[PDB]
Amino acid sequence: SHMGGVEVLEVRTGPDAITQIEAYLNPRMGNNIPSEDLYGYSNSINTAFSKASDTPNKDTLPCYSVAVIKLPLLNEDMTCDTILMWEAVSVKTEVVGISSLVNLHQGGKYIYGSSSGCVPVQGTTYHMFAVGGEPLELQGLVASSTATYPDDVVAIKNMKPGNQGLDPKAKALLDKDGKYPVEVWCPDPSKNENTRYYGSFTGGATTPPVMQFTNSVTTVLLDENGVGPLCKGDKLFLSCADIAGVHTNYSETQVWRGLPRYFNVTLRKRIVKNPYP
Amino acid sequence: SHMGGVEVLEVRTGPDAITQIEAYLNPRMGNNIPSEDLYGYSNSINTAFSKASDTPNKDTLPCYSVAVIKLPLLNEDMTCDTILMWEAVSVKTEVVGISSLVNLHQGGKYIYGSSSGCVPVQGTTYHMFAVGGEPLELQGLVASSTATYPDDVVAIKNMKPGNQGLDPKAKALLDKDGKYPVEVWCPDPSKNENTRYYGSFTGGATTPPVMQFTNSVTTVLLDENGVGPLCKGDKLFLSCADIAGVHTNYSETQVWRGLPRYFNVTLRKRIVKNPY
Amino acid sequence: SHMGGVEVLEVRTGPDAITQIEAYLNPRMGNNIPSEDLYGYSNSINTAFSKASDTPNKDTLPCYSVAVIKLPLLNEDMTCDTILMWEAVSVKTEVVGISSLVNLHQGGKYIYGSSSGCVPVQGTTYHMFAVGGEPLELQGLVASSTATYPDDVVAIKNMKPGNQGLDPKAKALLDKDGKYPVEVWCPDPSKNENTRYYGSFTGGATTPPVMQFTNSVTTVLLDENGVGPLCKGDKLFLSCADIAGVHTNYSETQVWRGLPRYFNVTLRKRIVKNPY
Amino acid sequence: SHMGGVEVLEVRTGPDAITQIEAYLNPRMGNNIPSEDLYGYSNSINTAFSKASDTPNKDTLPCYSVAVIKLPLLNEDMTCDTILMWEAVSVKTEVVGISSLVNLHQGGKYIYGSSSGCVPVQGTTYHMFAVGGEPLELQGLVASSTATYPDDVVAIKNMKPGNQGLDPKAKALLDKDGKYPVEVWCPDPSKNENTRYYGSFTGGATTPPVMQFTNSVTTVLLDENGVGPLCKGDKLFLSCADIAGVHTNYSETQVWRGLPRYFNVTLRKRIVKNP
Amino acid sequence: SHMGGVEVLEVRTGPDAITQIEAYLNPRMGNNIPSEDLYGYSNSINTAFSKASDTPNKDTLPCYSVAVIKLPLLNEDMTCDTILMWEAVSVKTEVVGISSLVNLHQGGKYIYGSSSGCVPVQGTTYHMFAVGGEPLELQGLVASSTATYPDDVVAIKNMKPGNQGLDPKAKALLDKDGKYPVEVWCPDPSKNENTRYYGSFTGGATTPPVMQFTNSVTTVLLDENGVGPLCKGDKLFLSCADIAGVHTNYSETQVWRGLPRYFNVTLRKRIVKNPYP
Ligand SMILES: [Ca+2]
Ligand SMILES: [Ca+2]
Ligand SMILES: [Ca+2]
Ligand SMILES: [Ca+2]
Ligand SMILES: [Ca+2]
Repeated sequence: SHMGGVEVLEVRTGPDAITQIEAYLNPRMGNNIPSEDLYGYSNSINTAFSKASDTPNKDTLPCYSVAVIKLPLLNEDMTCDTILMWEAVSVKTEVVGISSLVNLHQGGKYIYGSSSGCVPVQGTTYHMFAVGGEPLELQGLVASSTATYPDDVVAIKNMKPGNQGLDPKAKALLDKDGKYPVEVWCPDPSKNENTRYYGSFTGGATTPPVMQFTNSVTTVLLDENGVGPLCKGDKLFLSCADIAGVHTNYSETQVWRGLPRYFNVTLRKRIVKNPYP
Repeated sequence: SHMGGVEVLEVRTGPDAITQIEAYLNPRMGNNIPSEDLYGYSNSINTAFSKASDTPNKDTLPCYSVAVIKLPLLNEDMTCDTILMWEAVSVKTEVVGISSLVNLHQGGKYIYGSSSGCVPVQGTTYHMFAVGGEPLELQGLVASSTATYPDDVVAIKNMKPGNQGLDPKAKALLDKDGKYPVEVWCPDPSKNENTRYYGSFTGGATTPPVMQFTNSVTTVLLDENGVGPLCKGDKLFLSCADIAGVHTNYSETQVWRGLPRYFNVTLRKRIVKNPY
Repeated sequence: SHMGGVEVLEVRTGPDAITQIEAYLNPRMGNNIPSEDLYGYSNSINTAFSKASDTPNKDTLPCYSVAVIKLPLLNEDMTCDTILMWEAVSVKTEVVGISSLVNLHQGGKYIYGSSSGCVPVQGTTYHMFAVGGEPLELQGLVASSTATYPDDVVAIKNMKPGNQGLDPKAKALLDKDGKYPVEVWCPDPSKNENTRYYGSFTGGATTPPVMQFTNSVTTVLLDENGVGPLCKGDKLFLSCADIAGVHTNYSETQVWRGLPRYFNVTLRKRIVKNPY
Repeated sequence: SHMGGVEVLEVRTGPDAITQIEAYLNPRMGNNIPSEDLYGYSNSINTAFSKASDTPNKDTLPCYSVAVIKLPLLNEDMTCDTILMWEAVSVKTEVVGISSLVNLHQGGKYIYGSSSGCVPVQGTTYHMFAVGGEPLELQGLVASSTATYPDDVVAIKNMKPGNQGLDPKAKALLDKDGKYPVEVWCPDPSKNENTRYYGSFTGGATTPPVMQFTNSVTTVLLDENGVGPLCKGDKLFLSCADIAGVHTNYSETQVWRGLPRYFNVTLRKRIVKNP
Repeated sequence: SHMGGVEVLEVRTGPDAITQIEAYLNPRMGNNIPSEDLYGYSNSINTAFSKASDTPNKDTLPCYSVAVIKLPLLNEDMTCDTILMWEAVSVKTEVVGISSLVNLHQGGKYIYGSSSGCVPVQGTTYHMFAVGGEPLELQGLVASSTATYPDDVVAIKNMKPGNQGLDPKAKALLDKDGKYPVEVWCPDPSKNENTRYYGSFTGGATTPPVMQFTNSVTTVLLDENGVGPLCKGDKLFLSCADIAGVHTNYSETQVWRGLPRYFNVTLRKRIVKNPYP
C-alpha cells in the first residue's frame, strides 16, 4: 500500500474574485402590471385604417424588458491609475414557462370545429437577450414611418420615410423597462462593444413556435480579444424580449404572448486602467 | 517470434465503484392506469366557456412522469466525516413506440375524404427528460390564471393574474407521478443544481411531429465543475414528459397522445464530505 | 541524389482479418413479392369503423425488412477457451431510388386541378436501419389495443390497453422479413446491446419527405467501450424500414410507399472469450 | 536587428503535378436546346390516364446532365509497369441562377388573386452532383413499372413490377447528357468506387425551395483510404441534376425548372500500378 | 511572496498594420430614395400579361446594394517592385431592423378576418453579402428571356432563351448601387477570386422568414491559401441584398420588403508583388 490522492466532493466557496447573480425579467407585452387580467399579453391588436392612419392602441405593442443589477461595490473612489471592475464572463439563460403553451383548452379559435381543442399560441416569434456593462444601444427602424405611436412608448423622434431604412439619427439606449417597442428598435450593431446580444426571429402568420430549455448550456461572453462586458458603475444590464407568438380569441382578435426570462451570470473582478476622467 | 499482447474481448464485470440502472416511464396523459381503454392518451380536450370560466375535465391534462429508482445502499453509518454517494455521470434515453405513430388506419378524421387514410397524431409536441439526485424543482406559470384545475392534479396555490408570468411563490417539487400538469409547471432554472434537464417544444395547431431514436447516443451529466447529480439517500430521480401531439377523432374531439421513455443511467461511487 | 519513398497507388487486398459485405433489402410495405403489380407499396389503407372495430386488411401494414448475412466461418472447434468472432466496425448505408419520387406524371390526386401534375409521395415518413450480430430486439407498442391484426403479420400476443404504453411482456425478435409491422414494433432500447440502430420519424398528414444520398459517409459501429456488434454463429443481421410516405390515388385511397436500402459493412476478426 | 522572414504575397503557379479544371453544365429538363423558348424547363407535365396507361410526353422528364472533361495526356505507352493518372482531390461546386427564382412577376398562378404576385417555383426539388474517373453508375427504380417512356430517353429494359424496387439487372452508365431520366435512375451505391456523389431531395406538392451559395466551400474527394477518383483515359466525369421545383401556369399546367451547376475540380498526378 | 504576472485590462491601440472599417448599406427594393413614402419596399409587383408580354413596372425589381469604401492610402505611387495593399481578413455583418417585422398592426391582408392582425412580411427571401477587393462579378440568368426590363436597371444585353440557362456572355460587374436586379444577376462562381460571397435563398409563396442577429459572430475571409481579398486602388467593395419577403396589402397587391445590412471589416497591410503594369 502507499499514500495517494482521492478526490472528495465538498461544497466549495468560489474565490472572492468571482461572483454569480441571478435574475428574471417578466415580459412587457403591453399588460405589464401583475394585477392586470391579461398580464403577460398585449391588448387586442388593432390594425391600421390605412398607411396614412395607423394608430396602435395603448398596450398593444410588445416592448423590451431590461433590468439593472447592482453589483458589489469594488472601489472607494475613481481616483487611482487602475480600478476594479466586474467582468461578465458567462451566462446561463432560459425562457421560463414554455410548457404553459402546451394547453389546448384555453378559450380561443377552434382548431377544427367547436368539438376540438383551441388553436395554441403561434405566428411571429422573437427571442433575444443581451448582457452588458451598460444599456443596450438601439437602432430605430420601422415598417411604416406614418404609424402614430402611443404616448407611453419611446418611438423615433421626427419619424420620416427614411426610418423605414437605417437612419443613423434614430438611436436610443434601452434604459427603461417596457417602454421601447420591439417593432421600432433593434440592437445597434455599430455600437454595443460592451454588450453581448443574441437574437432569433421567425415570422409568418400562423407559424408554430419552437423553443428549447435546459440547464446544461452556458454562453461564454468573452469577445474576440478575450474580454467580457465590463460593468460601469458596478451595474450589470440584462435585456430581453421573448415573444412566443399570438393568441387568437374566438372573436378572432389577437394578442401577443410573452414569456419571462431567467439569467444566471458569472462575473469576475478585474483590474482595469481607469477609464473615468 | 516474441511475447506480445493481444486484446481478447470478454464480458467484463465493471469495477464495484460503477453501476448502471435502466428504467422506463409510461406517459401520464390523463388515462394513467393500464386497464383504461384510452391508456396513453388524455380524455377529450374540453375547451373554456370563457376566460372567466375554464374548467378542464379530469384526465384531460398531460402531466409529468417521474420515477424514483432505489440505488444500492452505500452508508450503514451516516456520522463519519465523509459518506459515499452515487454520482450520475451519463444517461442514454429514448422515446419508445415512435413507430406506433406510423398508422393511418386508426379511426379518426380523414386526410382527404372517407376513402383516404386518417389524420395521424400531430400538433403541439413537448419532450423533456431530467436526471437528478432529488426531485426536479418546478416553477408555476399558466396561460390563464382564471382556469379552475381539477382536484386530481397539483396546481398553483392561490393563483392570480401574476401567475401568467413568473411569480417566485409558485414553486413545487416533481414528487408525484402523473399529477403535475405540463401546462402549469416547468423546470425552475433558478434551482435544480442537483438535476440535469433537457427539453424541446414545438407548438402549432397541426404541426408534424419529428422524432429520432438510436442506441448510439450518450449525454454526459457532469456540470461545469465536472460533477454529476449526487443521489441523496441513494435515490435517483428520473422525470419526463413526451407528448407526441394530439389524436383527432372523427367527431373532431381531440386527445393528447404520450409516449414512454426509457433511461439508462451510469453512476459512480464518490466520497463526499458529510452534510450533517 | 537520395533513396526515398514515393506513394504508388495500387489495388490492395485487405488483411485476412478484415472483410466487407454488401447487401440490399427491398421494402416490405405489404406487396412484398416482385410479381405483384403494387410491389414496393401497401394495399389501400382501410380505416377503422370504430375503436372497437379496427381490422386492417392484409398487406396494408408496412413491416420491417431483415436480411441475415452469412459471414466466413471462423470456428470449427467451439470448445477452446477463446473463439473467433466477426466484429462489425462500420457501415455505409443508402436509401436507393430516392429519385423515383421526382415524378409528377404518375396517376393520382391532382396538385391543383386536372391540368396540373399529380401530388407526389408525402405524409408520414419513417427511416431506420440496424446492424447487429443477432436479431434486432423489438418492443411492442400500438396506437390502439382494440385493433385486430391480420394473421399474416406478427402482432402482440393477448393485446390489452396496456399495450398502448410500454408493457415489458410485449417483446419480439426481428427474425422474419416483412412480417413485423412498423406500427406495432419498435426497437427495444432496454436490450440491443449487440446491435446499433438509428431511426428518424416525421409525421403529419401531407408533410414533404426529405432525403439525402451520398457514397461519402460512414457510420462507426463501435459502442462506448470501443466494441462493435459481435456476429453470433458468424451471422450479420441487417434490419431496416424506409417508408417514404403515402401515394394518394385519384379516388383518394392511399398506399404506403417504401424504398430499398443498401448496406456495406466492414468487419474484423476478434478473439473472444468462449461463452459456451 | 536581425535577419528574419516576412511573408510577401504574389502570384504562385501551382506545381506541375497539380491542375484545376472549371466547367458548367446546363440543365436538361426536357427543353434541352438553347434556342427553344422554354430552355431550362420541361414541357407541360401530362399525367397518367391510368396505372396501365401512363405515357409521359416527349420532353416532360428531367434528365441528368453529364460532361466529360479531357485532361492533359499523361502516358506515352500503356505498357509500362506503372502509369500516371490524374486524381481528383477536391471540388467547389455551385448552383448558378438561384437568384432568378426571386421573381414574382413571371406569368402564372396568382398567390392570392389577380392583383397579387405569381406563385414562384416550388414543390419537389432534387440536387445532386458527382465527380468521378469514369461514368456514374446508375440503378434503375421507378414509381410505376407500367409507365411507357418516350423513345428519346433511356429507360429500364423489359420493365417489370420488380423494378418498383431494387432489381440488380436494372443498371446503366450515365454516359449521355440529357437522356437518363431522374425518375428512372439513381446512383448505384453498390458500385461507384471511382466516383463521389452527393444528393439532396425534398418532396411535397408545393414545398418552398431552399438553396445556399458561396465561394468559400470545398468538398474533399478522397475516400476512406485517402484516395480520390482516378481518371481513366485521362477523362473526368462531371454529373448533376438540379431541379429547383415546378413552375405553375395560369391554366394550372406545370413545368419542371432546372438550374445550371458550376464545377471547379483540383487534380494531382499519381503513379499508379498498371491495370 | 514573489514577482509574478497580473493581467490588467486597458484600451489597446492595435498595431499600425491593422484597420477596421464599418458601413451600412440600405436596401434597394425599388423605392431607393429616403424621401419616398415606400422607401425600403418595391412598388406593387405587376405580373406578366403573358410569357411574350412581361414588363415589370419601374421600381418593382429589387436590386443589389453596393458600397465602395475608400481605405487609407498606402503607396506614394505604383512604381516599385512591391506595394502595400489592404487584405480583408474577417467580417462581422448583421441584418438591421429584423425586429421591425414583429408588427401585426401595419395595414394589410388580415390573418383571419377584419378583427385579427394583418399578415406580416413573408414569402420568398434572399440574403447575400460579399466582401471583395474589386466589384463582385455577376452571371446573368433569368426565369424568362422574353421579359422586358425597365430602362433604369442593368439587364442582360440581347437576351435570348439561352439566358434561361447559363450563357457565358451574360456577365457584369456589380459596380452600381440599386441598378442590378436580383432576379437577373447572381454571383459568378467562375470568377470572384478576390471576393468572398455568401448567400441563402428560401422560396415559396407564403414562407415564414427566419433571421438571426448577434454581435458575437465573425466570418473569416481567408481563402484556402490563407489569403483574404486584396483591395485594389485601396477600395473595399461591400455588396448585399436582403429581401425579407413580401408585404401584402388589403387589395392583395404585394411589395418586396428589404432590410439594411451592417458590415464591420478588419483589414491588414500586406506586402504584395506589384500587379500594376
Ligand atoms: Ca462603431
Ligand atoms: Ca438559485
Ligand atoms: Ca437491459
Ligand atoms: Ca460492389
Ligand atoms: Ca475562372
